[PDB]
Amino acid sequence: QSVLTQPPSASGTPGQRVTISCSGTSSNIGSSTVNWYQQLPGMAPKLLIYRDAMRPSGVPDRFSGSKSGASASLAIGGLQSEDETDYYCAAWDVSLNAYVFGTGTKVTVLGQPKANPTVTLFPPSSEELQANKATLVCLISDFYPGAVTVAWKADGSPVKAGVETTKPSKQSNNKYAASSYLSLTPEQWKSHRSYSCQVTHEGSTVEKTVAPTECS
Amino acid sequence: EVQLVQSGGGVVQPGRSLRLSCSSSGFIFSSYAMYWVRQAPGKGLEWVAIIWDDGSDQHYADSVKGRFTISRNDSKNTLFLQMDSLRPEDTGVYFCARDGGHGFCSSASCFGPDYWGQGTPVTVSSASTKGPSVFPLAPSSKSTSGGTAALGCLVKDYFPQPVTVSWNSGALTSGVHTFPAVLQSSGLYSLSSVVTVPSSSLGTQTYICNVNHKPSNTKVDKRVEPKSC
Repeated sequence: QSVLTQPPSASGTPGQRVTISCSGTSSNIGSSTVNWYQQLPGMAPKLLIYRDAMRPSGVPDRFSGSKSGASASLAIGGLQSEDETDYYCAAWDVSLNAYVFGTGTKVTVLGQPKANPTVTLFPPSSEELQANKATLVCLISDFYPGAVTVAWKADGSPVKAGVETTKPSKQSNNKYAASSYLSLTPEQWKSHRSYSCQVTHEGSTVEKTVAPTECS
Repeated sequence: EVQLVQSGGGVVQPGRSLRLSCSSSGFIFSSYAMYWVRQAPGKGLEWVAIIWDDGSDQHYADSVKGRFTISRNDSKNTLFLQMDSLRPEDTGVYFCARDGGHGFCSSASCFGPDYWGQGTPVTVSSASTKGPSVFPLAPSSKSTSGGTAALGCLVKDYFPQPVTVSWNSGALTSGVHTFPAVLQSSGLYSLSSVVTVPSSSLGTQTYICNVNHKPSNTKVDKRVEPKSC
């Protein structure tokens, strides 16, 4: 049946040994050889290890493979910055007649300085208020690591619903970005004195505040 | 050098069809088994199909069996994927790959994918093509510590991706930041594109965002102006 199991993440500091496991059944890993692939998401993978323990030419010596029974592993012997990617194991299942991927593992090269976010808040446009809608936009840049918690508050109070928040996405920067959108009615908007976007990142909370006060 | 180039991908609604093709070079195509593998946004690799060297047999993922057909043309060194009665869960990037072994996979042996193509994206959605609504995100009179003023545009409820935003007809590239779009519960997208400018300029200069949504052919220029305050 359908899936090899990998741990969703593996981490370590640069130079450490980091290994990734891949747990299967009798019918796939127990029966057949295992390949490992290295992939940046949505982009073409690259073969790293074939036939349990072989390496293609061009692949660094610090990558090794191992198999036994219905389990296999990849070893990264001296974690380097380049090694921050996804990794998949794979094998042919003789009962199902199918080629089965592992659920995959993300590696992170531990450390890297924490970077506080930049919070930029926009109130609803006039022109959108005329259209009888209202969107508040909270834009959150240049943070590391990529884990934030966005809350919306109106006057002294947590905003219920109408919040869409993106999952943070790495920039070429090596820092992250994220948006959050609050949808309201122009009446909700206008029935409070103040709206806040509050972003909590690694125990630190930044707040920005806007008010229907266009020229008031 | 083995090259694999995928083609055919698109945006469709549920029940409709596509056909993908994978053109190859740099190897004796008819010797190897060929794959199709897909990747749904945010998710892992999922094998779709395999076809033997001589096309004498073909195997499919359970999820796709009967809707998809893999076939090949060893005369033209091309691999096809006929995708019928497409479902929103079929959205992904589609890769072809070469099998590195001896034309097939069995209880005896299976090399697995050795070389891969670049991918061709497939989007199956209940949404239809919608041009965006474009709102200016006016620069606030409320000062900030520093030489910063932020202004932007809100490119709201479009389908599909992508959209192109530039500033002052692309004559402005300095301190533009266009964020990754949100995929709302609607099935529609929204993005924001900001320019952080030195607050001295704000009012000395004019900022217009140029928004181009090719799929709809919706082209909109919004002037972004300080509020009357």
